[PDB]
Parts: sequence; C-alpha cells; structure tokens
Amino acid sequence: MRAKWRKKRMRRLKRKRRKMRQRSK
Amino acid sequence: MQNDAGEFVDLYVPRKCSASNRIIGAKDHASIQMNVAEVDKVTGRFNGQFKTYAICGAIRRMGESDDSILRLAKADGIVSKNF
Amino acid sequence: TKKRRNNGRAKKGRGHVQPIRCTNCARCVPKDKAIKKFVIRNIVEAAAVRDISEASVFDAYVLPKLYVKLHYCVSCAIHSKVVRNRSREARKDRTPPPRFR
Amino acid sequence: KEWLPVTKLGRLVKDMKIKSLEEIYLFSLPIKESEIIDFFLGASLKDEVLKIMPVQKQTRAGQRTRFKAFVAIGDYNGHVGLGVKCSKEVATAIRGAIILAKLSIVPVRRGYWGNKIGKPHTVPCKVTGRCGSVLVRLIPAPRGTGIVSAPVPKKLLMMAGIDDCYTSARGCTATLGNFAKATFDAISKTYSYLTPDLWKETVFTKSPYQEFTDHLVKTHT
Amino acid sequence: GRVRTKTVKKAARVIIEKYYTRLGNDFHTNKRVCEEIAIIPSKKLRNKIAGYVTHLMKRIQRGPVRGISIKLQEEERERRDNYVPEVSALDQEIIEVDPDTKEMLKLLDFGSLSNLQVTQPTVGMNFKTPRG
Amino acid sequence: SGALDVLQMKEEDVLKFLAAGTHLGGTNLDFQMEQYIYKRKSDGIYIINLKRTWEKLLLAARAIVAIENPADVSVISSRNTGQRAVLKFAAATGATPIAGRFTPGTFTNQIQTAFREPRLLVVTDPRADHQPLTEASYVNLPTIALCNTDSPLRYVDIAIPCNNKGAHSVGLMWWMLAREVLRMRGTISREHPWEVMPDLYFYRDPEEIEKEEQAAA
Amino acid sequence: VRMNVLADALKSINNAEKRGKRQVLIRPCSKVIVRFLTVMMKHGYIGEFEIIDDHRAGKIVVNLTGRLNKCGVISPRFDVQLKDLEKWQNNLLPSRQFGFIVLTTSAGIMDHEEARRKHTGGKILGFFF
RNA sequence: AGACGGACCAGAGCGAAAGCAUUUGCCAAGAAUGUUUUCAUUAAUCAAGAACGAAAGUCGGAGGUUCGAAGACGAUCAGAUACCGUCGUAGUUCCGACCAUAAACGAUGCCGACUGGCGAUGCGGCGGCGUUAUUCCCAUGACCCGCCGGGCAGCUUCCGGGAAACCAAAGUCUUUGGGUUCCGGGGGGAGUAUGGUUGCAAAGCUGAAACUUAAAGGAAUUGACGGAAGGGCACCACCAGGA
RNA sequence: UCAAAGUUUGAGCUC
Ligand SMILES: [Mg+2]
Ligand SMILES: [Mg+2]
Ligand SMILES: [Mg+2]
Ligand SMILES: [Mg+2]
Ligand SMILES: [Mg+2]
Ligand SMILES: [Mg+2]
Ligand SMILES: [Mg+2]
Ligand SMILES: [Mg+2]
Ligand SMILES: [Mg+2]
Ligand SMILES: [Mg+2]
Ligand SMILES: [Mg+2]
Ligand SMILES: [Mg+2]
Ligand SMILES: [Mg+2]
Ligand SMILES: [Mg+2]
Ligand SMILES: [Mg+2]
Ligand SMILES: [Mg+2]
Ligand SMILES: [Mg+2]
Ligand SMILES: [Zn+2]
Repeated sequence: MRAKWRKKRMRRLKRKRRKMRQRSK
Repeated sequence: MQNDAGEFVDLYVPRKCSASNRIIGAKDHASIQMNVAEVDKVTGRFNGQFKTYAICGAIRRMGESDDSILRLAKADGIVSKNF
Repeated sequence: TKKRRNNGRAKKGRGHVQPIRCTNCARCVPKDKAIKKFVIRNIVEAAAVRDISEASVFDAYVLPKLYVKLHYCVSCAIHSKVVRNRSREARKDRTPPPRFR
Repeated sequence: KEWLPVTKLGRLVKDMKIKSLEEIYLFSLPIKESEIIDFFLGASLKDEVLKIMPVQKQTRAGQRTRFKAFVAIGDYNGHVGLGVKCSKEVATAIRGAIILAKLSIVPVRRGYWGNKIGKPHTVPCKVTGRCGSVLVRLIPAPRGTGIVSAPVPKKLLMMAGIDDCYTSARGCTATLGNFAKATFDAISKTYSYLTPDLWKETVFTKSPYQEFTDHLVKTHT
Repeated sequence: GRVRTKTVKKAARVIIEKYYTRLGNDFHTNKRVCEEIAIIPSKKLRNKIAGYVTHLMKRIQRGPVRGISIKLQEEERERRDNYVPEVSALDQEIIEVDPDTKEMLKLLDFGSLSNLQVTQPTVGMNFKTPRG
Repeated sequence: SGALDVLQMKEEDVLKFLAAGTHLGGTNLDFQMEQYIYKRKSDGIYIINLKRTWEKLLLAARAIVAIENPADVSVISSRNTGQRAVLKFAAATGATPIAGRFTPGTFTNQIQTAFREPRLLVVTDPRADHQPLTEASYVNLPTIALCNTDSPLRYVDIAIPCNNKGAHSVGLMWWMLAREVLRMRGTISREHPWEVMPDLYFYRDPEEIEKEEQAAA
Repeated sequence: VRMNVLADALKSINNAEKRGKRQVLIRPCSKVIVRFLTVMMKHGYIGEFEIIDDHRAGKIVVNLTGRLNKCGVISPRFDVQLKDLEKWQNNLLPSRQFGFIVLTTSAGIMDHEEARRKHTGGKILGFFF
C-alpha cells in the first residue's frame, strides 16, 4: 500500500472508529 | 633540542624556506635550490661565489614566487631600485 | 544525488510562472522550464517552392512567411527526436553549436 | 645480484661516498632505488605482514580474486616504511610491497616530556593525522608508561622506537588502510612541525650534484 | 583483404628507414634486395614485405613524412637554418613608435632617438568582440 | 645587473625590441602580471617596460652561469615558434634539447627509455608545456619561461616578460640569452658585435620555403 | 551586531598567517588588543606594528613574521582558579615545554608562568603558540 | 457574455512569503544611491502572543463562457468499472464569510568578520577623445571607454574542507568556544492510540506504549538488463528469392 | 507525430 492509501485508508478508518464509539455512548 | 648538559640530539636539522620561514619537509618534491652566479662588477665574469635562495613548494604552486624573488633581488640591490 | 544544478529550469530569483498546454500533448509545463522555439518558415519550404514556383504567375514574386513560435513538452521532444541525450561531462557544455545546421 | 645502477643518485651511492640517507632527506630527493637502503640498514631492518585482504570485482566469469598486502618495515631508531601492493600472488606481491615501503621510509622526530634530563623518549607535542574518515591524535606521555594504544599503532610506533605515547582515535578504524595512512601522516608531520628550536637560520650546505658534477659525467654519459 | 600486419608494417619501416637508398618502387627488383640483405624464411613474408616496402618507398619519394626523423632531413635543416638573407628584417631605417612609448622614453633617459616616429592614434573605437 | 651601466641595454637593441613589438602585450591581463606593465594605449594593449625585461634577462645570465656543468640545462618548445631557437641555443651553449612531442612521464618513469634528469629548465610557453610543469612538481626542477600578460604563473619561478606571441621578439629573446650567457663568462668581448644574426633563430613559413626553393631554381 | 573586536581580529590574522601574508590591516583598535600585541612583541613572536590614530576607534597595521602557528581566543571570559590553571594549560596547549596562555589580572596583563611566579589567579583571555 | 491579456518576455526586476505584465487616473510606501542632514546607543536574536499565507474543500449571494472531479454511453482489450470518445454535475469567475495545509526546495535559519581571480549584467552615482538627434550652440538623450556601492546570476584553480557527489562556501574544526533560536539519536510498530485543544464540517495541532525485528540507508565502482539513443557486422539475421 | 509484451522444481548458488 502506497502512502496514498495508508493516509487515505486511515481516514476511512477514523470515520469508522468515531461512529462505533458513538453508538456505545 | 638539547637538555641541560647541552647535547644536540636530533640527527639532522632541516632546511627552512627563506621566503615564508616555513620548514621544508622530507618529501617536498616541489622544493628547490636556486644558485645565483656572482659577478665581477667591472669584468662581468664569474667570481666564484653564489647567492642561494630557497623556496617552499607551496608558494610556488600558488604562483607569487617570481614576485617574491624580484623583491629579494631589488631589496639586495640586484635589481634597480629605480626599476 | 543532485542531478542538475538548475533543475531543468531557469528559476533563480523569481518563484512562479504561468503554465502552458503542450501542442502534441496538452501536458502542463512551466513556461520557464518549457521548451521555446521561434520557427519562422515559408508556407512553401524548398521542394515545394520549386514545384509551386512553376505554379506562380509572375517571374520571381516573393512569398510571405509563416511566423510560428512553438513550445513542445519533454517526452514529446525526445520522441520527436529534437534533442539527444548527453554525457555527464558534456552536459555542462551549454553552448549551442555554430550555424552549420 | 649485482645492482648496476643507472641513476645519478644510484651511482654516487654506489661509489660509497654519501654516508647517510638523512643527507638526502635534507634535500628532499626521491629515493627511487631500494639497494641504497639495503646497503645502509639492511641488517637491523624488520618486517611485519599486517593483513591479507581479498578484494574481488565481479566478472562474467565469477570474480577475479586478488590479494592486497599491507607491510610494516622499520629499524627501531628514526626510520620506518610502509608498503602496500595488490597482486594475484603473494610472493611477487609481498616483494614489491616491501620494495615500495623501503622506498618510502621516513624518519620520526622525538623530543622530551617534561624534565629535559636524559634522552628523548616520547613524542614532542599533540600531533594529529587523518586519511579519509579516520582521525588519530597522538599524545605525549612520560617515561615508562608504555604505548597506550591499539595493537596496531602500538606495533608500528615500536618499530619506529617510540616507547611512550598516549593515543586517541575516532571514526571507522575498521578501514585499516586509512588507519595506517593517518598515523603515518601523524608521525610525518613531526619533522614538519615548526618549533622555536628552528628559529635559528638554516646553513645551506652544498648540493651533492654540485660537489660531484664531474664524477657522474665521467663515470657515464 | 590484403592488409599489412604490424609485423609487416614495422618491417617495412625498418627496411626503408635503414636502407632507403637500396630500396625502390618496383616489387620484383627490390625483392631481390630484400631477399639478399634480409633472410625471410617464407616467400609470402618476403613478397609482402617487399610490396609494402615498395609502395612506402614511393611515399617517401613523393615526399617527406611527418612522424620520422630522417638524417637527410637533419642535414637539410642545418642547411636551411644556415640559409641567411642579405640583410636582417630587424634592421630598418625608420621605426614607428606610439605616443606612450614616446612619453615613457622621454621620461626615461632615452629621450631623443634618430629613427623614431610617434605615429597617429588609432581613431575609431571598435576593438571588442561582439557579445552574443 | 643592478646599478651597472655595462650590462644595460643599447640603442640598437631598443630599436630591435620595438621593431619586434615586445612592448606590445596581449589583450587580456592577469592580476599577477601588473608589475611588468607600464600603461594602456588607446586600442587597449599594455606596453611592457623593456628595461625590466632587461633586468630579468640579466637574472637569467646569473642563473645560467650558476649552473656550472652546462649539459644539465634542458630547453623545451612543443610549438614550432621556438623550435629553431631551442636548437640554436643548444648549439651555442652546449645543452641538451627537446624538440617537439615531450613524451609524458620521461622524468618520472625510470624504465622509460628517455629518462633525463636535468637541473634546470627553460620553457617557451606554459599552456602548451603544461606536462613539463606537472613533472616539474614531482622532480625538484627550477624553471625559466617566456610569459605573456595572459600567461598563468603556476609553478613558474622566473618568468620573462616579452611579446611571446610574435615571431621576432621570441627568436630575439633567445638570441639575447645566448649572448648574455657568453658575455658573462670569459668568452666574448663587448667591443665587437656577435656575428650571428637573430634571423638565424627565426621561424620560416612553408610558403616562404617554397618561395626560397623557387627563387633558387 | 559586532560584539567582539578581538575575536574578529585574531581570526583575520590566522587567515593571514596560513597564507603567508606579509602585513595586515585591522579595522577596530582596542586598548586590550594593544596590550596583547605588546605582550607577544616583548617576547619576540612578531615585529613592530603601528597604529593609525583617527579621532575614532583607530586602525592597526601588523608587519607579520612567520613564527606564529596559532593565536586563539576564549569566549566567554572564564574565571580561573589556581586549581584549574594546570588542567586548562594541559588541555589547551601543545605541550608542557612551550606555548602560552595569556590572562589579564588585577596585577596586570601577563603570561601564565608569570602568574605562577606572582601567585595570582584571574580571568582567562586567550592563548598563543 | 465571460474568461485571458500571447507574441515583445531575459539563466531580468520587485515583494515578508504565495506571487506580481491590456490603457489611463487617484492614493500613499519602500529597498538601493549622493550627502561635511539631526539625535548620540536608541541595537541583534527570541518560548508566550500576533498579521499574511497558491490550488482543492466549505457556507451564502452574484455570475454561469470554456474546460472539467463525479456519472453515462460508445471503442480496444482475457478483464478496464482506466489510458481513447461523445455528452456532462459539483467546482473553475466576482463579492462576502471560513480554512492554514505542498517537494511552502537553494530540501541550505538570522547577524557579524576574514581569505583568489575573470569577464558579462541591473540600478543610482562619478569621470573621460569622439560619433549621433535637439539643430543653431548649451544642456540633455542613444552609442562608446572606465571607476565606485549592493544586487540577481555565471565561469574559474591543488585556497582548504568534505564519506564522496560537491562548496570562495557546505571554508576559517582534535591547532575543536564571535552572538542566538529551532530541532535529530537503530529500523518498524506510528504521526496510530489514549487524553487536550481548534473547526459548521473537512481536518489541523500537541503526542505515548506494548510487541516484533539485525539490520535499514547514502555516495561512488564493475557487471547484467533496457518496449533509451549513437556507432558497426551476419544468407544458422534481414533483404531479394528458392526446397 | 506512441492501443500490448504476464509467469517459471520444494528436490541444494557461495569464500
Ligand atoms: Mg490581451
Ligand atoms: Mg508556489
Ligand atoms: Mg514559541
Ligand atoms: Mg484558494
Ligand atoms: Mg480557495
Ligand atoms: Mg457553503
Ligand atoms: Mg473533457
Ligand atoms: Mg463498461
Ligand atoms: Mg474523459
Ligand atoms: Mg509543505
Ligand atoms: Mg563542532
Ligand atoms: Mg526509531
Ligand atoms: Mg532476523
Ligand atoms: Mg537457429
Ligand atoms: Mg538483404
Ligand atoms: Mg498497456
Ligand atoms: Mg517451481
Ligand atoms: Zn514531451
């Protein structure tokens, strides 16, 4: 994975983590 | 070099350029000994005595040596002070 | 390692320049890096004028000219074979050859 | 066996007139012929093969291995030499290295630490030397301390006869060649160091070519 | 292709350089010269040597060669250098001199000279080579 | 040489210098060659003071005389301009010439056939003879050299200012050196002129050569 | 801004002595510098310099000889006890035989050996050898 | 109707930096120069704090010519949801609101000194035969030959340094200290997590650990390869053809 | 005045 996807993929990841934590709140 | 007793200890005292006052090394292959013929003033023939001027290699390869020499001659009255 | 001193361009005091669209491509090249060619040329070059000169009415009537100024992009230039590769040493020789060609 | 010499220096030496190679170092003359040194010091001289190092450049046919010899030579007073030769086989490689070292032998300047009574034993001052990456500072030491250094520097400075000397090192000593070239420049610049001793103006003795110009011309063309 | 080897060529230069006079242009005669004076074991070697020796003799007979010192050329150089004209070109009845060398000699001791002429100044300042 | 009217320059010789155009230097000027320049002209050529040229010449006399055994002088010129000169000088002085194509590594490579080990050198032009200079660092050689204003003073120890560009001033400077070496020792009297003509030292062009052979025929 | 006059001057001379230059012009004339030169001069390391008085900070012209390997400075001016003098002069010099460390004192500007005779510690200025 | 002001356009200029080029007018500023102008230490660098800060992105209007993310279809292709094409949305334009990120590169912090040349150039200033317009002189303009200050760059060398590539600076270093900020200490894990703060959002900023692992990289040499170029050869290559 | 050209036993290379 080129840094293009490392950085962009971590962005898609951060959206997923924020939602998963919100349902638990 | 000597101690209190006065003994010269080094086996060979090296030459020192006359122009820079820099001691010429054991492997300075750009070094020199210019021997200058002395002249019988009236006659214009060789007396017998020479006039040595030693130069370091460094100033030679920098290129200001021929001026330095001209200065030595003109200082020692070899070249005209009028010039 | 540093391949060239000027980075294939002429940006020493300035800072930015306007981009151009390639003719053969449309590749965007900085005008200052971009290759500039002022080609003026006869609408009829040499072989044609001898043929076309037959087609003219008047004996020796001068032809107007075709005042172009071309810019190409790099990969096109090597493909169109305007410029050749040079050696590391010859690279600094930035004088163009005389006017034999 | 018989060295019939060609050069000007060679023929004056051969006739047994020029008594020491210090007389030549005074005038910075290139010591091309090895038989002069074998004439003068051949007895007390001692050799040490430092290492055999196999470099190999790749070919279509494997790679051509060829060995590179390091050779320390030197009598324990004053003089030392350093020969380096690369060749395909050891006998010629070592011989030619030994000749090149003998050609290159230089004197070491030695003075007194502290109290001047007695004979000079250590280094005069804090001398340094380098080659490539490696830097090696030599330091003055008092009598009887010994050579505080690595086996290698220790091993040479003995051969030159420098009993007491502290050392400091820096960089990639692993490049051995560089370590030897740098400690060699160190001990070379000892006779090139300008002490107040030498403020005394030099007496310019007559050059051996001047004294013997008619001899070499009469002996040969 | 009938091309000469270095053993062919060096032999021909040695033959013409050592015995230019004995040698000549025709192969079959100067062959007799080459076989007599030089013992060539093979006839092919003999004949090749002779044929390049011949054509080379014609080259020298045509003219002087660049990268070789002929003794004859040494004699002609001694002859040419001893060639002297009637008078030297330096001896001149009048010598032209610029105003600076006039002013400098007049400040020096050498003020008045018989055959001098302080010539006119070079008017029209165009000495620099064009830029670009 | 200093403070001595005997060895000083003559009215004929001054006319000879000016006739060659020795005073007439080049267009470009190195910052080291300032001492020898007098002044600038209109048209931009620097005029060399010929008395100090003279003085350097007398220094040459002293040096050549100081070399006791004359064999160990070496005299080089690669270009033809000083080719007849170095020969004529070797003829008169008894020196060992090097005429064209100075084989590199002659002074360093022992096994090489032409290994000469002289004690003094005289070059006609530094740029063309850079290879001698690079050897002249490896061997302890002093050096005389004819140098123009452009000439660079790397490794040169006694440059002589002349119009080394011109043919006449060059051959002439060589003739004067051969004279002065002879006059400064017990050989010649200053009453007579030297028989030899400076055009004996000169360079002749092949057209002038065809002109001579044609005039002969 | 220009802080240390001496610090500029001593570099200028060391970049002269490396090139074997013959005489050197230094642009700001300070009294401490002047004392420094007179110290080296009485002891014979250089010739006779001369100072160009302008109703201003003067200039100074040193006719240089060739015996000076280096002439250095120590900024900041450290205090030096007699305890530390040996460690300083050890680590700061080529040898135990020659070379000097010059420090100005209440007593006055003088060499370290003279400080050893007089029993006087003080503020290190610089050194030379 | 709205973009855009070609060619003139340079190894040229100015700007703190991004960058800045249709005409004319208004407003104020400034580097640099000449100066026997006034004051007489008023200065340099800086955590905290602050102004500006290309493109994309965002919110409102205004405007919506071209191109053109997205998207559709038509083509090649084993597959192409791409490279090719026809359309074509947001955006691209202006005003007003946010934002503070680029290889934001000279990948080179600011002041201060010293040590080699060489020619060219831009500005201000000075000096100096003569040409050439003002025409009818002066004093200006265009040339011309120089000197001075600093300025964008260039070339140059055994200055010396540097692992080398290279640098009159990347110099003045074991002969190590002119002044002062920032910042790095094996690779990965990871600019992630957790916490804090800002923002409408996009995201920015500060910023760990576990665990794993003996190597990761730079410059330069010789090969080998090249759907990169230049040279040269061969009917087991081609060309011309034949079984 | 540029559509394309992918792989290769696990069964042993080397100072
Ligand atoms: Mg327009
Ligand atoms: Mg930008
Ligand atoms: Mg801060
Ligand atoms: Mg924007
Ligand atoms: Mg925007
Ligand atoms: Mg919005
Ligand atoms: Mg489109
Ligand atoms: Mg489809
Ligand atoms: Mg499309
Ligand atoms: Mg950035
Ligand atoms: Mg440091
Ligand atoms: Mg780490
Ligand atoms: Mg492992
Ligand atoms: Mg086959
Ligand atoms: Mg064919
Ligand atoms: Mg493809
Ligand atoms: Mg397999
Ligand atoms: Zn292109």
